[PDB]
Amino acid sequence: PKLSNGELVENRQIYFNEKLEFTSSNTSKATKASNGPFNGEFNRFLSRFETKLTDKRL
Amino acid sequence: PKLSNGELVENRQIYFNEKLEFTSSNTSKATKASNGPFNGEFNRFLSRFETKLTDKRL
Amino acid sequence: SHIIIFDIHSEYKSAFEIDKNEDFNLNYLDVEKLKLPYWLMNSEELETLFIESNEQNS
Repeated sequence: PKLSNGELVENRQIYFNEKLEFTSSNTSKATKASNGPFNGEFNRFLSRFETKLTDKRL
Repeated sequence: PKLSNGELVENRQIYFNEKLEFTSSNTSKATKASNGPFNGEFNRFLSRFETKLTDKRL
Repeated sequence: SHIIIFDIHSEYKSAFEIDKNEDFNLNYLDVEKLKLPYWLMNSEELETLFIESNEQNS
């Protein structure tokens, strides 16, 4: 996985340290990348998780 | 099948030796890849399988 | 004697509370601030707490 600045993710555990911004998928070799199977798939789950974290009853 | 590092699965027998991680699908012919016939559609069965395997009362 | 009561109408509280001079301690617990850890949950409990049945990519 490639970040926005071009950093290659050697270990995914670094995702726990902070939120990482990835590069845009493209076909040209200058910025060649491809969206993963989980990319743009659980946005509703992310919103629900954020709502749960900000609840005032749990 | 293609490995994460680009190696191709010459023989499926290696699946029995150890677990392997595969790269994501891409459209360009340089690193072309695609999802399998059954990709990412049954893994809760794997979850209950692992739960059964790790039980110590059986 | 050891009894646990899972009451939901909270009717029985007055039936199990006498004067404090009789040395009859009670363990009336308010679950609003019972501090149940969320790291004691298993697969199904966690996925029910966070994920909902609306999503089809569970």
